[PDB]
Order: sequence, then C-alpha cells, then structure tokens
Amino acid sequence: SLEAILPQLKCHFTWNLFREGSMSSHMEDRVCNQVEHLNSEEKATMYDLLAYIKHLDGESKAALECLGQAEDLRKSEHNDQSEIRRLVTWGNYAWIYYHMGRLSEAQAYVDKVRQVCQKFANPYSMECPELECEEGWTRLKCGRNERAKMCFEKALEEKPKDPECSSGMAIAMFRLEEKPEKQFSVDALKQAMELNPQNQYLKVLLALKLLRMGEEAEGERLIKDALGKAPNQTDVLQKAAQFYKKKGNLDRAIELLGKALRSTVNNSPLYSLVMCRYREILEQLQNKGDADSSERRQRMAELRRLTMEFMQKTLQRRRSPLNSYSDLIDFPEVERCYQMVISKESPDVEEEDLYERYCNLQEYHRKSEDLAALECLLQFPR
Amino acid sequence: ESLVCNLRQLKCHFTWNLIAEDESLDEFEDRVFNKDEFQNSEFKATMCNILAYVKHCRGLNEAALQCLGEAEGFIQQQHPDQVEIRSLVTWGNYAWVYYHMGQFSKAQAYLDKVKQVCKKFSSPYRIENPALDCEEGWARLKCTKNQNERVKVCFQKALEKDPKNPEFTSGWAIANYRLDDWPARNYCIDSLEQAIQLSPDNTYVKVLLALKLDAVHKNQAMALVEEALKKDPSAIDTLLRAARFYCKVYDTDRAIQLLRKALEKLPNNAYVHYYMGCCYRSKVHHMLNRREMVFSGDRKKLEELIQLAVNHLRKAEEIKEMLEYSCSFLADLYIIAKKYDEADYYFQKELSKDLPPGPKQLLHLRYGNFQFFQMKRQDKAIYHYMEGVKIKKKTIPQKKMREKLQRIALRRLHEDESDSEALHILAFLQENGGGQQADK
Repeated sequence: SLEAILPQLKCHFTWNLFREGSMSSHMEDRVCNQVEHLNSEEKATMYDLLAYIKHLDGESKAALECLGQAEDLRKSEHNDQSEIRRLVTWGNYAWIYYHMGRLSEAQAYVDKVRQVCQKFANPYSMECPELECEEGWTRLKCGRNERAKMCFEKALEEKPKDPECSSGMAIAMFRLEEKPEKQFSVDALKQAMELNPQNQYLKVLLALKLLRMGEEAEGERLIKDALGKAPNQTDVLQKAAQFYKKKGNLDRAIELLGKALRSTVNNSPLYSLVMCRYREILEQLQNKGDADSSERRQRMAELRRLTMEFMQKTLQRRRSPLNSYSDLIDFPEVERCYQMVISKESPDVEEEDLYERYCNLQEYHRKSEDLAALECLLQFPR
Repeated sequence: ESLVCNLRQLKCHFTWNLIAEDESLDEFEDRVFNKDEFQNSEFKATMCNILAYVKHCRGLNEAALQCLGEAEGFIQQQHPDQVEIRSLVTWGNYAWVYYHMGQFSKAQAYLDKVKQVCKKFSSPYRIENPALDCEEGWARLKCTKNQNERVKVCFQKALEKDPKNPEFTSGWAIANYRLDDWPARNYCIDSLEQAIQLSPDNTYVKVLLALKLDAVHKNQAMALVEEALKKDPSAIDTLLRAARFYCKVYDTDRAIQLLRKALEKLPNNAYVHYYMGCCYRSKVHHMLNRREMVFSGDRKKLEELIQLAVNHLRKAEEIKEMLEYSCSFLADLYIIAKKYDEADYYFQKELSKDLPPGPKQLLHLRYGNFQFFQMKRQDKAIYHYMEGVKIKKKTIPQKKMREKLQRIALRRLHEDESDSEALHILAFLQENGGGQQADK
C-alpha cells in the first residue's frame, strides 16, 4: 500500500528533471561550488538537490547527511512560509528509506506530511488532467500560445496517449512557429536589479545583452563595476571572460579564466574551458607567420603543464557511475591537445607516463556494468 | 465579507485575468471572435464562457446567464461520464455573476456544490502554494540544459500570486534572458502526424499539415485538403483554410468559389473581402513577373482586385486605421495601375497612421523608392530617406537604407542639387564607420 502513496508527493523524485536525456559534467562540483557566498534560504535549496544527485550515484548514507543539514536551517528559522517549504525535504526521506529497504521508518514521514498538508488545505480547488485541458483551450483562444503549450504538455505526462490533448498541442505548436512569442530582457533585468541592489551576477547578464545590442560603452562600464566589488566570485569571472572573447580581446579573456581556475577547490569543470582557449590562440599565431616567438613559447609551455595536471587529477578519483559518465565526455578534448603540445615539440618521455594508463582507464569505463544500469534508469540513449 | 474571501480562492475565467493591456473591450472581442473567425472551438464550452465574461464586463448579466446555461448544456451533451469534473468552472462563473447581481443564496449554494466535489475528489497529500512553485524552478534552473520554457511559467505563477518579491523577480528575469539568448526550436510535423493518426475525422489538423509542411508531397499534400473538404462540408474551419491554401496553388477559380461559399455564411465580415483581394493580388503579381504575351486579362484582374479592396476598406478600417494594413497594398496596386493621384492620396492616408519603428522605416524606404521613380525631383526622396534614417531601429531594411544613402552620395557626384545634405550624409556614414570599428 506504501507503493501507491509515494507518487502523489511533491519532491525531486516526481519531477522529471532529466526529461531531455542529456546531462552535463557531473554536478557534484556545479551544485555546491561556493557555500560562503549564499544566505540561509539558498543554502537549504542546494542541500535538497545535492541529496538527489548523491543518491543516484549510490552513496545513500551520504545522502541522509545532506538532507539533515538543510533540515537544521529550516528548523532554526521560525516563519509560516518556512513550514511549507519543509514539505519538499520530507518527501525525500520517504523515497530514500523505501529504496534503502527501511520500510518501517519511511511510514513515519508519510504520516507526518499529512497533518501539515491538512492545516493549509485549499477547499475550493484541485489538480487533475481534466482541469489542465480546459485551461489550455482558453489560453489558446486569448492568444497566449506559449502558456497553452505547457498546459497540454504537462497533461500528457499523466496520460501517455490521449486523442484530445494531442490535438491541442499540435495547434499551439503550429501557431507559435507562424509567429514567435515576444521576450522582454532589458526591462526585466533592470527591474530585478532595482529590487536586489547587492547582486552582481545580474549586472554582467545585462552588460552581455547590451554588447550584442550595439553599445559597448554602457556594457564595459557595467562590467568594470561588477569585477571591482566582487573580485572572487566564479560566476562573474566566467561571464566577464566571455564578454571579452565576444568583443575580440583574447589576451584579457585568458587572464580572467586563469584567475577563476584558482578560486575554489571544485575547479574540475573549468579545465575543459581553459584548455580550448589556448588551442584557439596558438592556432591564430600560425596565421601571423609567427612560427617561433618568446611569446609563442610562453604559451606552449603553459599548455604542457595543464595537460599533465588534468590527467593526473583524473586518475586520483574515486570510481562511481557519475564519474565514469563525465570522464568519457572530456576524453576527445584532452586527447587532441596531447599530440599538439608534446608529441611535436619533443619526443615524449616514456618514464613520466600519465599516458597509456589514462587511455587504459578509458577502455575500462565502457566495460563497467554500473554505468549501464544507471543509463537505463535515466533513459539516456547510448 | 467572508463571501468575497471564499470567492477569491476559486479558479475560473474571472480569476485567470484574461484581458490585459487591451485598450478597449472592442479590440478584445474583435481579435478573439472576428479576426480568427475560423478556429471556433474543439470544446464548445469555452466559447460560451468567454462570451459570458465579456457580456458581464459590458454591463449585462441576463445574457451571461443564458450563455452559461448553453455552456452547461453542451458539457452535458458531450461527456456524460465525467459530467461532475467538467462542470467545475461554470459553477464558479455562476457564483461570481450571482454575487455581482446580488442573489447571495445561489452563490452560496454553488460554492457548497464546488466544495463537495472538491472534497470528494481531492488528494490528502498534495497542496498548491507558490513557495513550492518557486522551489520547483530553482531546481530546474540548475538541472536544465536548453528547455527554459517551463521555468518561466513556474516563476510567472508565483509572481502573479504575489508580486513585488525580489526572488521571484530575479528568477523571472534570468529565465527571460536565457530564452532571449537561445530561442526554443519547435517542429510541428511529427506532432501533426501523430495527432492525425491517433484521432481521425478531425478535418482540421489535416489542412494545417498540408499548408505548413509536406511541400515535397505536392499532389499528396493536396489529397489531404480534398479529403478534409469531403469529410466535413459544413466546417468553416476547413473552408477558410483551404481557400487561403489555394492562393499558394494560384488557382483562384477554385479559391474564389470557396470564398463565395464562405461569404454565403457570414456576410458582414470584412476579412472575407480581404482574402479575395489577397487572391487576385498574388495571382496578378505572379503573372506580371514573366508571363508577358497578350498581357490583357491583368487589367480586369486589377479592376476586380481594387473594387474588392475598397469594399474591404470601407468597413472595419475607417473605425480603426491601424488594422488590416491594407493601404500599402492599395498604394502599390495604384502604382502598378499607373494611376498616381489616388495612389498618393492612399499612401498619405497610410502615412498619417502610427506604426512600429520597423514598419515605419520600411514605409520610409518604400516611399523613397516611389518618390524617386515617379517624380523627377530628388529633394523629396532624399528628405524621406533622411526621415527613415532618423529612426534608430536595427534591421535589414535599415541596412538597405544605408545603401540608399551611399547611392545618394553618388548622386551628389551626379547631380549638383545634393549640396550640403550630402555632407550630412557622409557625416552619418562616417559615424556608422566609427561605430562598426567600435564593435571590433
């Protein structure tokens, strides 16, 4: 009877977060990049999501620890809305215990969620597939096609095949492609920046918009302000380096990424970005007939040390289904830089290795059974 | 009073806030009913509910009650099994209308009925509250890859329920930025094919699949239109959509017969007259490019074209100058017809109307070309090009207008009348040059 109760809850286990079938580099480093730059409300949300990622990786015991920390922050603050936000966390205990086999324990939290939901109940409305179609038709006629698309799409998830919803979704798709929906960016970003006056991430988003619109004096002034106030934030540094790359300056873009790489201990995702940029600048200097320069050497040596450091970093890592999946993605890029940097400049030192062992690890990644099981559950095509 | 507090919690057409940023109710009703007169509705209850809401907004309530009764009748007619679930919105409409009138007992009774149905069919664990609608969405921002469309909806719900909140506003702004940077790509071919195969006898998605795609199908695409007309001869949907499709076919003898059949249905409509004007115009322009030869029928075709265009213009446009955008077609029609005085009359009629900056600069470009071709003088043309370049909208007609200014710079060498206005032209062009080397 407990199996039927679980699908009715709202938690990360009932939202289809990975519907696309495409996943990024493992989110361990992306989800919890920096924790000293956030407030209490954002800290609680991060820990709720971090438990879901860990559980898929197989570390059920560590998942409970991530949930407990978010439990403490929400309990510490006393507020009416804080009680409601607690419903997401209690949904994760029920799913994790039931999977882990502790069926008796999971019944306690299913009981507890019912009293909280009973006090704040709305006795004049409900949710069902039939109530999403009637709203979908009305939004279609009034001319809001984008909102009508999602009312039909969310109704098909409950009923996989339905001749009425399917007809409606095709009409909304046809109307949208005929005339695209308008988007407001500069108005919304300016309005949001006025409500939040101490946020610099929204500053570099607007400047990147203004650069493409045709104004650089406005854009460059905004970025110089943002970098001065918060010069040790990874999010701002990556966006700032992108702006200069779009503008046409590659020297300054390189320096900003090098600063960002030395910011946090979770610098694994940044390795792929920096490696590509050195390849682009070195290929450019061939066009300028600069086959040899103290400056051309001043770049080739740096690419030499980064390739060894990344390869050394990969080998010293615990083996997990998510680590193996992310390793295969970065293999094509790291290989291409290998022949470019070292095989051409000088014969490779045999005794230094860091190669033919890394390649051996790649072959073992494909044969792993645990990766195959994970992809089937997530329905990722091979 | 507690009555309004309870009424605020219902979900119906009144709460959904249908009309927004519409200068009048007349524009709303026209755009919903007359303009897309085709669609009608798959579910007949929506039209009656919308009409009842508009009628109440006008000031009449008995008509609203009658329309709502018709909506309930249609609901009972279509779905007998799910009559309880499907009737939930109309009860809210009764409650709101009765409360507006003053009979509170009926409003209370309908509220009790809604409460009973909700209590019988509700789930004990689920809840709806914008805090959860925000948590779902902060999860999506981190987890998503390229589909940012549901993030924006999740944030709009929370923002609508409680505005002026910094967190919801930040989420909405980020979603809008991400959607603007990389637009969502959607394709109707697979969805349309699936919709047809699941439920035949729809006789609408067939026509949409024909006109939108399957150009390679050719005669096979036309077969869909023939079968759609065969299955339902009384459907105005297929009738209007097939007639517009035949304009691409360039077979007016067939499209006009269909449009006459349609006019036999709704005589007062103006877009029926508009489509006939589009049908002669597309055929005569097609035959003007290379058919040549006797070139006689074209004068007649233009005559009926202009008469139908005027029969359009006399209605639904004198009231609102902006709508149908027909005056440009009228002007170019006279230009092809070689008659110029009514041509400038109608173009000046068009020019006085406000337009968005893009259409404005397009109008300036077109009339600059005209003022060049038909008039010996050049000062008016350079003035109108200056008028257009005064608009700072960035678009490809504006780039063509910069090319026009380069031409006028050549005409400075050719004609002496250009004088210092050419100096201002080259000043603007060197400003543009400074800008483009600034973009580097």
